[PDB]
Amino acid sequence: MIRDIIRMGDKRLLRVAPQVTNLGSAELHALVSDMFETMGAAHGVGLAAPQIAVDLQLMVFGFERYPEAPAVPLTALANAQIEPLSDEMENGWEGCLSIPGLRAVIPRYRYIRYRGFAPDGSPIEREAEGFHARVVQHEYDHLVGRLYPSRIENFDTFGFDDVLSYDL
Amino acid sequence: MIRDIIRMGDKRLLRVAPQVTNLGSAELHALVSDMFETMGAAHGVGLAAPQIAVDLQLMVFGFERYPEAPAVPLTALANAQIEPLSDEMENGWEGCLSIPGLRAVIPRYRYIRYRGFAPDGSPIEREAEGFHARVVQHEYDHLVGRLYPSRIENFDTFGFDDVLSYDL
Ligand SMILES: O=C(O)c1cc2sccc2[nH]1
Ligand SMILES: O=C(O)c1cc2sccc2[nH]1
Ligand code: NA
Ligand code: NA
Repeated sequence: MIRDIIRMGDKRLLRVAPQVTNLGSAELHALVSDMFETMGAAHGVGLAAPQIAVDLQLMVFGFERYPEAPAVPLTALANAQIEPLSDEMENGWEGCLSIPGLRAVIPRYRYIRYRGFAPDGSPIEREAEGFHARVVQHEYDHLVGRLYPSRIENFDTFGFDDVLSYDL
Repeated sequence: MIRDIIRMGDKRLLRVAPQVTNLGSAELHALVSDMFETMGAAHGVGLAAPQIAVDLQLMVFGFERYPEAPAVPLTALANAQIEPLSDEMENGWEGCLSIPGLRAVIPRYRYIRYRGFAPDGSPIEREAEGFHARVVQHEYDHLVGRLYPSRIENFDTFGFDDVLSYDL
């Protein structure tokens, strides 16, 4: 079932989400399923549960839009926790299904570890770098009430997608 | 003649505009006329020349949309210069025809003087306060390559117009 993606300005994107406590359940598998399918219909590369107004520490991401980017595995991750593996920052283009039509260059950690659980309950623990890492940090921000504009350093790079010609 | 309003991301909104040097001319009266009419068709309260891709220190503003706001006189102002008359800041909702659908709360000086010229060449010099002042500061920012997002302090207040329920 495709869910409506709520848009920036909705207070429900600004909340700190509680943990998932129904790992391995049918209610969670169905919700995850709705997320992949919502993500897929909107052509997303990641989608966090608060963007479909579900107050939970859950995100889906991955794909084989962002045309220059390498493959990221299709992943559903509950209770994500993130640690930087280096202090190196890297600038890159982000957009967001809750902020349609726009994008900006955003600094993120180049190198992270993230941990949490698959919907079935098995542990997930990975080192990620570059675009993979950026996606996870971006979706993690939603789980703590944060959107990408408040991370923009260079406002010359923020603009509509069809108009932007800033050269990174 | 209504002109296309160019959208955030166009590099032409990011330039420092040179002065108008054709005060009292027919070329300027016609351009001003195009601005009022462009402003009017888009339901603006102010429009700066760089938003129709004209690289000049010129803006029009005023009206008898922003439904709670008091009347501001219809004004065409060339070579605007602005001085704060007090250090008092005041927060208020802004939007922008180059950033359609969005708005944010933005701090501005409560009390300003602005000077420059009418299109006919006569001097204009006024003290302005509140909404009047905010409009002029906002349009002045365009003339130096600046848009309102880079002035947002509280990102919880930035969002789409039809969705926002932040209570100022
Ligand atoms: O969640 C999203 O919509 C999103 C995350 C990232 S990272 C680069 C683009 C992009 N879009
Ligand atoms: O130039 C504009 O579109 C504009 C200036 C201001 S001040 C409050 C709204 C608003 N809109
Ligand atoms: Na918040
Ligand atoms: Na600029």
